[PDB]
Amino acid sequence: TRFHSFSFYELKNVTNNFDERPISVGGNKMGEGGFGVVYKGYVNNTTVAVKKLATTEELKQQFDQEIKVMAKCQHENLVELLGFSSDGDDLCLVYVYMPNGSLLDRLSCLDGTPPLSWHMRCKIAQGAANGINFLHENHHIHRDIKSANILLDEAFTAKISDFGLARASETVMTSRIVGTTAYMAPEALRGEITPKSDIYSFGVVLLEIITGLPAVDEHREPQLLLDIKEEIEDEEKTIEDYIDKKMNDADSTSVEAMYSVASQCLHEKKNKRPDIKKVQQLLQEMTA
Ligand SMILES: Cn1cc(NC(=O)c2cnn3ccc(N4CCNCC4)nc23)c(C(N)=O)n1
Repeated sequence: TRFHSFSFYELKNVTNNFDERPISVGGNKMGEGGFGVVYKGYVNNTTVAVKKLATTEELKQQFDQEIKVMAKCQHENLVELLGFSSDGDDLCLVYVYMPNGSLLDRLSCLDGTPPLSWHMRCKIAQGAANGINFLHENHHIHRDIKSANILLDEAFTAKISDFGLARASETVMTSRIVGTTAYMAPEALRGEITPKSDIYSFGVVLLEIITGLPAVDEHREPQLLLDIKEEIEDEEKTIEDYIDKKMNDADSTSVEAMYSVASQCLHEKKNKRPDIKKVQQLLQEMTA
């Protein structure tokens, strides 16, 4: 699969010269981080997301890795790359716009958006697991599974994004440790590169979905969301004490069933964790 070659100046024009202001005030910046900034634009009679990236040589390796992975990977639970740009000063990746933004923003109700229902959340959890399943089936390790890298389309379908740090398989080691600390598996923090780390990170995402709490909060106890698994196991608290209060359709059974999947995902011994196909099965059984 191949993609259109966009002109830098077409992208610069449709994104109002890559404006840093939010959409409400009258700007174009949508999200920042992800080794680049995502801006809003309207090209070829449609709304698009333009990622401007942004060591300069390692940044283009992340640009080339994302196109390589997208040429090879087309799925309904992955973001859709429409084209790219190299001719300008900066590097750009053009995607199909995901109107509902990131799961992180939707879980925090950024800008006053209504809280996601449990029904919506089960659908997102299932969809996200289908996207990771597709990557693992095609021998790709994401390396940065987190709620800020799961996007939501017009119908709240989960779309996995950011494949710049992706790795093939088709256990490796590296001196360049990359990812988001609060989501990373112990071995991933040590340099190991394995698809088992993606499962651990997906367990943190399932806890964010259940609780609505961010993976890391400086002004909180525990500051790291993954530590609640121990509070529940060493029966001081229970999962009901952590369920997101911003839901009226969350029954205890299905929540506990999602938590069970998260608990299994968050096993510290990488070999004890389930593979993605099992995570996928258990999430399907939860609804059904
Ligand atoms: C409403 N709306 C649409 C958005 N962003 C998008 O529609 C979007 C489309 N493809 N894609 C690929 C990656 C990406 N980001 C990677 C880094 N983490 C943030 C997401 N965002 C997008 C956003 C956003 N916050 O990026 N908000």
